[PDB]
Parts: sequence; C-alpha cells; structure tokens
Amino acid sequence: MQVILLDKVANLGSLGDQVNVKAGYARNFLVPQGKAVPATK
RNA sequence: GAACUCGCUGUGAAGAUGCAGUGUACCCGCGGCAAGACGGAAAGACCCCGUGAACCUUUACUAUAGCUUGACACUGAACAU
Ligand SMILES: [Mg+2]
Ligand SMILES: [Mg+2]
Ligand SMILES: [Mg+2]
Ligand SMILES: [Mg+2]
Ligand SMILES: [Mg+2]
Ligand SMILES: [Mg+2]
Ligand SMILES: [Mg+2]
Repeated sequence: MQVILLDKVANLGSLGDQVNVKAGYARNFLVPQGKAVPATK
C-alpha cells in the first residue's frame, strides 16, 4: 500500500511523502492515528 | 370347481370316493369319535435361486463429517541471530 505521511514516524518516513508500507500497518496504525493518508491524490 | 361323495387289490404325476377288476351296500336323520378327505388357516419361516432388499461388521472398494498438518488471507512494528 502507498501512504502519504503526515508526521515524522521515527521508524521509516518523514512528512509529506508517498511511501510503500504494509497494508495492515497502514490500515490499523498510520491512518487511524493521523500520521498518514492513502495515496489517492 | 361340480357331485347321484363305499371297501380292497392293482394302475396311475410314482400314497385313489371317482381309473381297472372285484366284494359289499334299501332311502334319510340324531348323539358321539377323529383314521382319511395329501382336511381349514398362513403365495414355506427350513433349503436353493434373484447379477433382490434391508440393517450389522471389518485391516473389502470408494467417498465423507470430525480431528489434525502446512501455505496464503484477516496480519502489524522494532531488534538480534
Ligand atoms: Mg391305492
Ligand atoms: Mg381305498
Ligand atoms: Mg353325524
Ligand atoms: Mg379325521
Ligand atoms: Mg372333537
Ligand atoms: Mg392343509
Ligand atoms: Mg411361495
């Protein structure tokens, strides 16, 4: 899955970029706590 | 099935009231007995057959519920080997 980040998650990514992350990771953690949004543009 | 429904000996799907020979016997009831009518009942239960049935068994065949194994999915993160 592709996510547009909204924060600096000290694991892997910085703000405002599209990054390939596990679908479950994005669905359960990133999206539900801000941090990221899906890459729909 | 219909009967004007005797005994014997034989013959005969091979154990005869009914065929042959022969003996006996007037016609008809009533009370009894139960030897025969292969008496009545039940399309033999025993036996065999049917490429018949049913239930039952098992290390008969084929499956399958269940139990169980792993892959993939729901399912992600960090790190160390
Ligand atoms: Mg005789
Ligand atoms: Mg006689
Ligand atoms: Mg009498
Ligand atoms: Mg009798
Ligand atoms: Mg009597
Ligand atoms: Mg009889
Ligand atoms: Mg019969």
